[PDB]
Amino acid sequence: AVGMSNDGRFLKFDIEIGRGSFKTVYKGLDTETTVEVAWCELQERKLTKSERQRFKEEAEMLKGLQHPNIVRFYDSWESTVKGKKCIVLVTELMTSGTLKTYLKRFKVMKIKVLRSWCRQILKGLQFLHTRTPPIIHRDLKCDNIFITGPTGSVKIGDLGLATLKRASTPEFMAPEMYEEKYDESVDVYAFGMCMLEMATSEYPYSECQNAAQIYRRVTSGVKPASFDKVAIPEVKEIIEGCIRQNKDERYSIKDLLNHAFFQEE
Repeated sequence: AVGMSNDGRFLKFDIEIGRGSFKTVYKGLDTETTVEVAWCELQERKLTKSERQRFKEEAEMLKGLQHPNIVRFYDSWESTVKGKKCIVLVTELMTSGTLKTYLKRFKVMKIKVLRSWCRQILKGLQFLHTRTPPIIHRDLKCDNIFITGPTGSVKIGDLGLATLKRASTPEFMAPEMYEEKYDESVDVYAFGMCMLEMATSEYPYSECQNAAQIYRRVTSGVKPASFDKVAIPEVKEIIEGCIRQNKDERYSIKDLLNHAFFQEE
Protein backbone atom coordinates (compact mmCIF):
# COMPACT_ATOMS: atom_id res chain seq x y z
CA ALA A 1 0.00 0.00 0.00
CA VAL A 2 2.18 2.77 -1.46
CA GLY A 3 5.52 1.24 -2.47
CA MET A 4 6.45 -2.00 -4.24
CA SER A 5 9.63 -3.73 -5.46
CA ASN A 6 10.32 -3.49 -9.21
CA ASP A 7 9.45 -7.19 -9.34
CA GLY A 8 6.71 -7.20 -6.73
CA ARG A 9 8.54 -8.98 -3.93
CA PHE A 10 8.26 -6.52 -1.06
CA LEU A 11 5.43 -4.13 -0.28
CA LYS A 12 5.71 -0.94 1.79
CA PHE A 13 3.16 0.23 4.39
CA ASP A 14 2.59 3.62 6.06
CA ILE A 15 3.48 2.40 9.56
CA GLU A 16 6.60 3.97 11.09
CA ILE A 17 8.85 1.78 13.23
CA GLY A 18 11.10 4.70 14.22
CA ARG A 19 14.03 6.95 13.25
CA GLY A 20 17.84 6.76 13.29
CA SER A 21 19.63 9.55 11.40
CA PHE A 22 16.81 11.03 9.30
CA LYS A 23 16.71 7.37 8.29
CA THR A 24 13.08 6.30 8.76
CA VAL A 25 11.97 2.68 9.04
CA TYR A 26 8.62 1.63 7.51
CA LYS A 27 6.94 -1.74 8.02
CA GLY A 28 7.08 -4.01 4.97
CA LEU A 29 6.11 -7.46 3.67
CA ASP A 30 7.98 -10.18 1.77
CA THR A 31 5.22 -11.77 -0.32
CA GLU A 32 7.58 -14.54 -1.40
CA THR A 33 7.66 -15.66 2.28
CA THR A 34 4.70 -13.82 3.88
CA VAL A 35 7.36 -12.54 6.31
CA GLU A 36 7.21 -8.96 7.68
CA VAL A 37 10.37 -6.95 6.95
CA ALA A 38 11.91 -3.56 7.67
CA TRP A 39 11.53 -1.02 4.88
CA CYS A 40 14.34 1.53 5.35
CA GLU A 41 14.77 4.88 3.58
CA LEU A 42 17.60 7.40 3.99
CA GLN A 43 15.81 10.70 3.54
CA GLU A 44 17.69 12.67 0.82
CA ARG A 45 21.04 11.18 -0.31
CA LYS A 46 23.11 10.55 -3.50
CA LEU A 47 26.70 10.40 -4.87
CA THR A 48 29.11 9.31 -7.62
CA LYS A 49 29.09 6.39 -10.04
CA SER A 50 32.32 4.64 -9.01
CA GLU A 51 31.04 5.07 -5.46
CA ARG A 52 27.57 4.00 -6.67
CA GLN A 53 28.99 0.85 -8.28
CA ARG A 54 31.04 0.19 -5.15
CA PHE A 55 27.86 0.24 -3.04
CA LYS A 56 26.09 -1.90 -5.62
CA GLU A 57 28.79 -4.58 -5.67
CA GLU A 58 29.24 -4.69 -1.88
CA ALA A 59 25.44 -4.57 -1.41
CA GLU A 60 25.00 -7.64 -3.58
CA MET A 61 27.34 -9.58 -1.28
CA LEU A 62 25.19 -8.63 1.76
CA LYS A 63 22.19 -10.48 0.29
CA GLY A 64 24.09 -13.75 0.54
CA LEU A 65 24.85 -13.40 4.29
CA GLN A 66 23.13 -15.84 6.62
CA HIS A 67 24.24 -15.99 10.24
CA PRO A 68 22.28 -16.06 13.54
CA ASN A 69 24.08 -12.95 14.83
CA ILE A 70 23.69 -10.85 11.65
CA VAL A 71 20.56 -8.91 10.57
CA ARG A 72 19.41 -10.35 7.23
CA PHE A 73 19.76 -7.95 4.26
CA TYR A 74 17.19 -8.45 1.46
CA ASP A 75 17.47 -5.68 -1.17
CA SER A 76 18.31 -2.01 -1.85
CA TRP A 77 17.68 0.66 -4.53
CA GLU A 78 17.29 4.42 -5.08
CA SER A 79 13.96 6.22 -5.55
CA THR A 80 12.47 9.71 -5.76
CA VAL A 81 9.11 10.51 -4.21
CA LYS A 82 8.04 13.68 -5.99
CA GLY A 83 9.94 15.66 -4.61
CA LYS A 84 12.36 13.92 -2.24
CA LYS A 85 15.25 11.53 -3.02
CA CYS A 86 16.29 8.55 -0.84
CA ILE A 87 17.96 5.13 -0.72
CA VAL A 88 15.76 2.18 0.31
CA LEU A 89 17.06 -0.83 2.28
CA VAL A 90 14.92 -3.91 3.01
CA THR A 91 16.15 -5.88 6.05
CA GLU A 92 14.99 -8.41 8.60
CA LEU A 93 12.49 -6.69 10.95
CA MET A 94 13.92 -6.14 14.40
CA THR A 95 11.26 -4.79 16.78
CA SER A 96 12.78 -5.44 20.19
CA GLY A 97 15.11 -2.46 20.11
CA THR A 98 18.90 -2.21 20.50
CA LEU A 99 21.58 -2.59 23.15
CA LYS A 100 21.47 1.17 23.34
CA THR A 101 17.70 1.25 24.10
CA TYR A 102 18.15 -1.64 26.55
CA LEU A 103 20.86 0.23 28.42
CA LYS A 104 18.86 3.48 28.37
CA ARG A 105 15.88 1.62 29.83
CA PHE A 106 17.51 -0.44 32.65
CA LYS A 107 21.00 1.22 33.04
CA VAL A 108 22.34 -2.05 34.31
CA MET A 109 23.20 -5.42 32.84
CA LYS A 110 23.63 -8.80 34.53
CA ILE A 111 26.97 -10.55 33.95
CA LYS A 112 25.26 -13.58 32.43
CA VAL A 113 23.59 -11.38 29.82
CA LEU A 114 26.77 -9.41 29.05
CA ARG A 115 28.75 -12.68 28.54
CA SER A 116 26.20 -14.27 26.24
CA TRP A 117 25.56 -11.11 24.16
CA CYS A 118 29.27 -10.26 23.85
CA ARG A 119 29.99 -13.83 22.63
CA GLN A 120 27.26 -13.45 20.03
CA ILE A 121 28.74 -10.11 18.80
CA LEU A 122 32.19 -11.74 18.48
CA LYS A 123 30.74 -14.64 16.48
CA GLY A 124 29.01 -12.15 14.18
CA LEU A 125 32.22 -10.21 13.65
CA GLN A 126 34.28 -13.35 12.99
CA PHE A 127 31.67 -14.43 10.39
CA LEU A 128 31.97 -11.04 8.58
CA HIS A 129 35.81 -10.99 8.83
CA THR A 130 36.12 -14.52 7.22
CA ARG A 131 34.00 -13.83 4.16
CA THR A 132 35.83 -13.67 0.81
CA PRO A 133 36.67 -10.91 0.67
CA PRO A 134 36.50 -9.82 4.36
CA ILE A 135 33.64 -7.55 5.44
CA ILE A 136 34.73 -4.92 7.98
CA HIS A 137 31.76 -3.23 9.64
CA ARG A 138 33.76 -0.18 10.79
CA ASP A 139 30.71 1.49 12.44
CA LEU A 140 29.92 -0.93 15.31
CA LYS A 141 28.10 0.62 18.26
CA CYS A 142 25.35 -0.18 20.75
CA ASP A 143 22.68 1.51 18.62
CA ASN A 144 23.18 -1.00 15.70
CA ILE A 145 23.26 -4.14 17.77
CA PHE A 146 19.67 -5.40 17.76
CA ILE A 147 17.86 -7.74 20.18
CA THR A 148 15.68 -10.48 18.65
CA GLY A 149 13.10 -11.18 21.35
CA PRO A 150 12.61 -14.88 20.54
CA THR A 151 15.54 -16.35 22.48
CA GLY A 152 16.66 -12.78 23.28
CA SER A 153 19.81 -13.09 21.15
CA VAL A 154 21.59 -10.09 19.52
CA LYS A 155 22.40 -9.43 15.84
CA ILE A 156 24.75 -6.91 14.23
CA GLY A 157 22.78 -4.59 12.00
CA ASP A 158 22.96 -1.53 9.73
CA LEU A 159 25.20 -3.41 7.30
CA GLY A 160 23.68 -1.44 4.41
CA LEU A 161 24.29 1.86 6.20
CA ALA A 162 27.85 0.84 7.15
CA THR A 163 28.53 -0.03 3.51
CA LEU A 164 27.29 3.42 2.43
CA LYS A 165 29.66 5.05 4.94
CA ARG A 166 32.54 2.83 3.74
CA ALA A 167 31.68 3.57 0.09
CA SER A 168 32.79 7.18 0.54
CA THR A 169 27.55 12.55 18.26
CA PRO A 170 29.86 11.32 15.45
CA GLU A 171 32.26 9.88 17.29
CA PHE A 172 35.53 8.64 18.88
CA MET A 173 36.52 5.59 16.71
CA ALA A 174 39.84 3.76 16.90
CA PRO A 175 42.95 6.00 16.72
CA GLU A 176 43.92 4.79 13.20
CA MET A 177 40.46 5.79 11.89
CA TYR A 178 41.28 9.48 12.45
CA GLU A 179 43.82 8.90 9.65
CA GLU A 180 41.16 6.93 7.63
CA LYS A 181 43.30 3.82 8.24
CA TYR A 182 41.50 0.49 9.12
CA ASP A 183 41.61 -3.28 9.07
CA GLU A 184 39.70 -5.99 11.05
CA SER A 185 41.17 -4.59 14.28
CA VAL A 186 38.95 -1.44 14.11
CA ASP A 187 35.95 -3.72 14.79
CA VAL A 188 37.82 -5.16 17.83
CA TYR A 189 38.37 -1.65 19.20
CA ALA A 190 34.66 -0.87 18.69
CA PHE A 191 33.76 -4.18 20.38
CA GLY A 192 35.81 -3.11 23.39
CA MET A 193 34.04 0.24 23.68
CA CYS A 194 30.66 -1.51 23.29
CA MET A 195 31.57 -3.91 26.13
CA LEU A 196 32.74 -0.95 28.30
CA GLU A 197 29.43 0.85 27.78
CA MET A 198 27.52 -2.38 28.60
CA ALA A 199 29.57 -2.90 31.79
CA THR A 200 29.20 0.68 33.13
CA SER A 201 26.08 2.06 31.40
CA GLU A 202 28.13 5.18 30.59
CA TYR A 203 29.05 6.70 27.24
CA PRO A 204 32.88 6.63 27.06
CA TYR A 205 34.81 9.94 27.35
CA SER A 206 31.77 11.67 28.87
CA GLU A 207 34.26 13.72 30.94
CA CYS A 208 35.52 15.41 27.74
CA GLN A 209 33.76 18.55 26.59
CA ASN A 210 34.69 18.59 22.87
CA ALA A 211 35.80 16.23 20.08
CA ALA A 212 39.33 17.66 20.20
CA GLN A 213 39.88 16.50 23.78
CA ILE A 214 38.69 13.04 22.84
CA TYR A 215 40.99 13.02 19.78
CA ARG A 216 43.97 13.89 22.00
CA ARG A 217 43.23 11.15 24.51
CA VAL A 218 42.35 8.43 22.03
CA THR A 219 45.47 8.98 19.88
CA SER A 220 47.59 9.17 23.12
CA GLY A 221 46.29 5.84 24.44
CA VAL A 222 44.64 7.62 27.39
CA LYS A 223 41.64 5.52 28.35
CA PRO A 224 38.17 6.88 29.20
CA ALA A 225 37.59 7.49 32.89
CA SER A 226 34.68 4.98 32.83
CA PHE A 227 37.31 2.23 32.33
CA ASP A 228 38.27 2.70 35.97
CA LYS A 229 34.65 1.96 37.07
CA VAL A 230 34.49 -1.59 35.62
CA ALA A 231 33.80 -3.94 38.55
CA ILE A 232 34.43 -7.36 36.96
CA PRO A 233 38.17 -8.20 36.67
CA GLU A 234 37.86 -10.41 33.60
CA VAL A 235 35.65 -7.88 31.77
CA LYS A 236 38.13 -5.08 32.51
CA GLU A 237 40.95 -7.28 31.21
CA ILE A 238 39.06 -8.03 27.98
CA ILE A 239 38.18 -4.33 27.39
CA GLU A 240 41.88 -3.35 27.93
CA GLY A 241 43.04 -5.86 25.30
CA CYS A 242 40.59 -4.47 22.76
CA ILE A 243 41.21 -0.67 23.02
CA ARG A 244 45.03 -0.70 22.88
CA GLN A 245 46.49 2.31 20.99
CA ASN A 246 48.46 0.20 18.51
CA LYS A 247 46.10 -1.90 16.36
CA ASP A 248 48.79 -4.62 15.96
CA GLU A 249 48.97 -5.18 19.73
CA ARG A 250 45.18 -5.63 20.29
CA TYR A 251 43.59 -9.01 20.98
CA SER A 252 42.42 -10.92 17.89
CA ILE A 253 38.79 -12.18 17.76
CA LYS A 254 40.17 -15.73 18.15
CA ASP A 255 42.05 -14.53 21.26
CA LEU A 256 38.84 -13.09 22.64
CA LEU A 257 36.65 -16.14 21.89
CA ASN A 258 39.23 -18.35 23.64
CA HIS A 259 39.19 -16.18 26.81
CA ALA A 260 38.18 -17.96 30.05
CA PHE A 261 35.36 -15.43 30.53
CA PHE A 262 33.43 -17.15 27.74
CA GLN A 263 34.14 -20.67 29.03
CA GLU A 264 32.25 -19.73 32.24
CA GLU A 265 28.72 -19.62 30.79
